[PDB]
Amino acid sequence: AKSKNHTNHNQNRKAHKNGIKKPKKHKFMSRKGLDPNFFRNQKYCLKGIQKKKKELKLKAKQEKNN
Amino acid sequence: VNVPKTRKTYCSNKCKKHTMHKVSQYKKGKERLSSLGRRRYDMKQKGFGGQTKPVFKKKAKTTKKIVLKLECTKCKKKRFQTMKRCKTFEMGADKK
Amino acid sequence: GKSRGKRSGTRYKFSKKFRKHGECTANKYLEKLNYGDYVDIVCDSTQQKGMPFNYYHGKTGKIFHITKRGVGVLVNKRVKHRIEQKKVCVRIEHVRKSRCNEDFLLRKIKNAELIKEAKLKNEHINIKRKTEGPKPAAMIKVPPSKIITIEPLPFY
RNA sequence: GGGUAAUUGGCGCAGUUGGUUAGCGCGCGGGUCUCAUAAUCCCGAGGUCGUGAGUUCGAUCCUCACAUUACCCA
RNA sequence: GACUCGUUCAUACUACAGUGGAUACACCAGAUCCCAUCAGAACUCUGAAGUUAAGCACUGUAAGGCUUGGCUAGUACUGAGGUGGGAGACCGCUCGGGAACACCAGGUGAUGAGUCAG
RNA sequence: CGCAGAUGUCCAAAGACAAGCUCAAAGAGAACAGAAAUCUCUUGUAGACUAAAAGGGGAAAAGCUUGUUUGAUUUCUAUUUUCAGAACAAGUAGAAAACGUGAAAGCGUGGCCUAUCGAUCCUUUAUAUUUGCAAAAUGACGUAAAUUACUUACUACUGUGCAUAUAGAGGUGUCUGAAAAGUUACCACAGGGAUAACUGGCUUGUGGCUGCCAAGCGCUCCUAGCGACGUAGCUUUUUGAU
RNA sequence: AUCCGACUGUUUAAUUAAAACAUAGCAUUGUGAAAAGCCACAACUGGUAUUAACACAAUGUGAUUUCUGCCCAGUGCUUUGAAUGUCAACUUGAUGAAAUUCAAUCAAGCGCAGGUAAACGGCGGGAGUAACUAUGACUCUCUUAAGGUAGCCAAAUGCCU
RNA sequence: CCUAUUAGCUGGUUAUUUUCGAAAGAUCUCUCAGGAUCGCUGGAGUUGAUUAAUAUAAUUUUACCAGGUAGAGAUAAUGAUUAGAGGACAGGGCCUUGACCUAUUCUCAAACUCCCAAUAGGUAAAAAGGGCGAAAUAACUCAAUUUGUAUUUCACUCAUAUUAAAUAAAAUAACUCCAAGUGGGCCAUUUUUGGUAAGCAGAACUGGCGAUGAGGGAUGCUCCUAACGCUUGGAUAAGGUGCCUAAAUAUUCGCUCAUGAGAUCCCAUAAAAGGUGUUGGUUCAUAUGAACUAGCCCUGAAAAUGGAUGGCGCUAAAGCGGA
RNA sequence: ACGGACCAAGGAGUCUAGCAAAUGUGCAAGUGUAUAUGAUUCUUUAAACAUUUUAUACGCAUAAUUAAUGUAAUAUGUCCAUUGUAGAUUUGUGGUGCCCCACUUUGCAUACAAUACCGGUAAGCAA
Ligand SMILES: [Mg+2]
Ligand SMILES: [Mg+2]
Ligand SMILES: [Mg+2]
Ligand SMILES: [Mg+2]
Ligand SMILES: [Mg+2]
Ligand SMILES: [Mg+2]
Ligand SMILES: [Mg+2]
Ligand SMILES: [Mg+2]
Ligand SMILES: [Mg+2]
Ligand SMILES: [Mg+2]
Ligand SMILES: [Mg+2]
Ligand SMILES: [Mg+2]
Ligand SMILES: [Mg+2]
Ligand SMILES: [Mg+2]
Ligand SMILES: [Mg+2]
Ligand SMILES: [Mg+2]
Ligand SMILES: [Mg+2]
Ligand SMILES: [Mg+2]
Ligand SMILES: [Mg+2]
Ligand SMILES: [Mg+2]
Ligand SMILES: [Mg+2]
Ligand SMILES: [Mg+2]
Ligand SMILES: [Mg+2]
Ligand SMILES: [Mg+2]
Ligand SMILES: [Mg+2]
Ligand SMILES: [Mg+2]
Ligand SMILES: [Mg+2]
Ligand SMILES: [Mg+2]
Ligand SMILES: [Mg+2]
Ligand SMILES: [Mg+2]
Ligand SMILES: [Mg+2]
Ligand SMILES: [Mg+2]
Ligand SMILES: [Mg+2]
Ligand SMILES: [Mg+2]
Ligand SMILES: [Mg+2]
Ligand SMILES: [Mg+2]
Ligand SMILES: [Mg+2]
Ligand SMILES: [Mg+2]
Ligand SMILES: [Mg+2]
Ligand SMILES: [Mg+2]
Ligand SMILES: [Mg+2]
Ligand SMILES: [Zn+2]
Repeated sequence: AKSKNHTNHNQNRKAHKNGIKKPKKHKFMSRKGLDPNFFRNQKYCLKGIQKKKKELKLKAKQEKNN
Repeated sequence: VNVPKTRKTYCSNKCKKHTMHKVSQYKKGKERLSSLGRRRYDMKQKGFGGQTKPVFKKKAKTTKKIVLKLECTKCKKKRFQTMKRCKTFEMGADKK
Repeated sequence: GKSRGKRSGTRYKFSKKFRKHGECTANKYLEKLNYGDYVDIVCDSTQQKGMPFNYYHGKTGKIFHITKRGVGVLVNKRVKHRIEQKKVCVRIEHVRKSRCNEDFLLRKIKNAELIKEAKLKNEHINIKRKTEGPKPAAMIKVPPSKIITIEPLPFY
């Protein structure tokens, strides 16, 4: 006995039962394998900025509490 | 397929530079009677039960791959390289 | 048997137009790109390196990576009940700066001065676009000698 | 996979034997007792399956026809 | 009046014609040297006797091509409705969208940056 | 079990880079030379060539001829095609190292692009200043002292054989991968109208019957009786198809 | 009058009584004995056997008459053996610190060389040619281990029929 | 006795009401009467919204993009194909028929293309953001301790109450966990492949049957209206108003006579060819002669128990086309 | 298409092991009194009650990673508790009606990213 071998009848009714879902729209993505020699420099820039910020905040704390 | 017997290429062992190599062909080598698998099989085959393992019979391929053996001439370390399967292979012949 | 190759079914898609063969111009190599830009993927068959896949010919996305001669693009694709983000890596000849955005940019720039002027005179400004609507009444002058009468035609 | 033999004029084969080498029959034509002239003597084209240290090898490291018996965990 | 690097990539191409040479662009005179071939033809080098014949620039053909409008034409085709017509093959109505070839007429370019002469 | 076809290969160059050049074909012309040998000249948007099916691409080149070469090299990521968005495999964009070519900008991680292939277990060779073999030793008493000996301090490099980590290879074409010949007319069991051998049902190619037109036959004369070349139906007393 | 079986005999208890089985006659094979042939048994021991080639055991055909053609290439069975290739354990030797590793040698089989068809079985095509046609004694050619002989037939054996 | 051996296979599998509600596709499989995996469904739980907003959308609008199907063409390329015409190497001794070239001419393509729709697709339409300045951090980049580029910090400012275009019982949202049942399908309009065709076999979009009853089609799983808690009253849809049968032997115009009339989706068969039946219309020839055209009717029209516009019957229709 | 002549009684997702998710309960860097022993426990009681007169039975958890010899989580400048964007709650002013807005203050859970550190591997050095 033979049988059917293909149809996509009823497939987009099943697709629309729970709608067509969408991507998530995040704010950041991972830079794992992207352009190097540019993100290593960025790591250095951010370390310098953080050093300056923390030193100013710590100095302000030191004089405020005396 | 015609491949010359010498070749100047990168050496990955002990001197990270292009040096002069010799090229030959790799061969299997004979199974040794004291390896662990062969000892296990030879013990399993004794006794009163006939054959104990499968024996392949449905052969399909007619060629083999042509892995080459390279050897640095400054250091004496070696390395393997695979080529596509072919039917006729020559190691140093008359040029076109 | 079945034949689903990488370039199957692209006989007319990937062919040059009439009297327009040959490689690209030299100014194509001076185009500027930046992160987050909108871009169109149009395959150019006379450059065989880094061609896109069949599906993506004619789609639009955003840039997430720039290299020596390549660009990464984020593109949506429908799979059977959802939409997936695809990461497409193509070479620079198959890339074109998208024009889908320009009306919004011109609108912003032009509306800036109207807002600045209206607030400078302290007026009330409306800047949203207007949908075409119903038409008002008017008085149309027409000499009687200019109206031509018609009627259905006989068969021939 | 293993052991043995074997490849030497066109055909069947000898030889082949380290500073010693390549022949016979057969096949093809020449001078010949010129009444089947059977039988034939003197002549030529004629060759070592292919590599190489070591010189001169047929010794020897490898692969290429073929033959004999036996062997088999991807 | 001319040149160098570009952009549109035929309104910029093709075939015949006419006109032009202050400086420039060329053809042009040679082979010692760098260089190159069978061949100083080409390529490379060194020059300044001659010429607008040719390249080049502008213009002309009831020129071919190309390009822009008009017409072909609400024609061919087509989305939605119909207990519409017709044995069928096929074809109208209601609410909407809408070509192509051919033919006729005009056109044959425009421009960024930097210099030379006067 | 639609249509026209192809695959289990091939290449030390038919791979990489640079430079010079232009191809098929036609016309006219030159001793032997003729339809076709080799020479000049005009025209030439590819009508040639590019390993192999078909499609796409290609002219100061991707084609032809030269010159120099081994980027067909070692290691790692982000990912595309099939898709469960698993493997394999085949691709795209990149990073670290050492090189080729070219004056240089650059190009090169095989073949102008789309096919040309393979798990666990076992075996086999390569790599390592990384490991093991269950109370211990094997280079070596090495180098300095001291003895009257079971003396003290220092050291990257330590027996045969086996095992193990990492990389390639030996194959499963029923190609996500069992080690596998027949017969039953003496026959058994679980099932199947998911499936054959009758009647019935839809169809009517084939079988059978009836029509339309008028070339010609009928001595003469289209139609008393017929009717070639072509065309419209009916039936289910044949055989098919399902 | 034709077919089959020679005859008397036997058979599927309960769907087949026959052309089926048996039979006398014919042919072939093994074996000279308690160390033999054929067969039983776990082992010890047994059957034929109270036997001895005019015997016991294993097959085929099927009275009398008249006959029994060709093939030993294939598959079986059988005969000879240190000229002879391959083919185990044991054994001997070499090396090594030893476990190993590597060599050498008259078992039977197969191979090499023969026999055998009343063993299993096998036993061909094309073309021309005689005083009318028709036919082909005759000839040429390809080819097998051998090419269906004496006979017999639309037969319980021939599709076309 | 082992033994209640094993079965991807047949048969069966016990109280009520209420709420939600499927699949018969896909990948792999000694797989095709099986299974695992995705999809479709239920139940728990948190995070949100409750502010006529924002997130959101099987829908439009405005801006932009990609395409080679319908159509067309053959004088544009490739491949087919009929016929003459005009010009300047074969032929029987200045002429056949040719050959070659030039402009034409009849007809074509799923595996042809100069051109090219309708429909169907994709991206965008502002506050965790945009614009404009200054300063600081880098081992990156550049000829550049200023060249640029990220990032960070301070200033100023960009429509809202009509919400940066319309509309919206748009939050009935988003996301985790644990699981069932399915993986033999079929039918209708439009598109479409094989076949003479089929209530045949095989695909596409949507709606259904299955899983679903009510009114109509006489009857009928899939057609038309319309989807379902228990009632009272009103007014409809589809379809009907001579009797069967609730409601017109209603009104107002035409046509038709049948010795086998006719009677509306699916739907329950009819053709070529004919008519001096009757009714309208067009074109020719001085009230006659023709030639065409299309409505109803008629010939063409033969099967087996006795029978079917559903029945009776109907002709100043109770038939056909309208109002 | 198959089973069903009729009536009464009987008649089919259960038990044990082992794992997970959900939920209720107790305690919490711990938690669970194993086998036993004790008691003025002994119809019931085969239940219930107890724990050995700076306190090392065992399981799971509190630390990972590697074939393995093994090695093992900011680092001593400060008991401090890494960085940013959005975000519940709190603090101070003003607007319209304790609620919602605007500014200001604090910054849970969680989502998306960055950074430092531990074990294996590669690379560069290397007694
Ligand atoms: Mg001139
Ligand atoms: Mg013109
Ligand atoms: Mg081309
Ligand atoms: Mg070139
Ligand atoms: Mg090439
Ligand atoms: Mg399989
Ligand atoms: Mg498979
Ligand atoms: Mg059997
Ligand atoms: Mg059936
Ligand atoms: Mg018929
Ligand atoms: Mg008898
Ligand atoms: Mg009798
Ligand atoms: Mg009987
Ligand atoms: Mg009887
Ligand atoms: Mg008998
Ligand atoms: Mg006898
Ligand atoms: Mg007899
Ligand atoms: Mg024999
Ligand atoms: Mg022997
Ligand atoms: Mg036989
Ligand atoms: Mg005979
Ligand atoms: Mg007879
Ligand atoms: Mg049982
Ligand atoms: Mg419901
Ligand atoms: Mg079933
Ligand atoms: Mg397309
Ligand atoms: Mg068409
Ligand atoms: Mg046409
Ligand atoms: Mg319904
Ligand atoms: Mg009906
Ligand atoms: Mg009512
Ligand atoms: Mg009534
Ligand atoms: Mg008349
Ligand atoms: Mg009725
Ligand atoms: Mg009625
Ligand atoms: Mg049954
Ligand atoms: Mg019964
Ligand atoms: Mg009961
Ligand atoms: Mg719990
Ligand atoms: Mg450490
Ligand atoms: Mg030291
Ligand atoms: Zn080396």
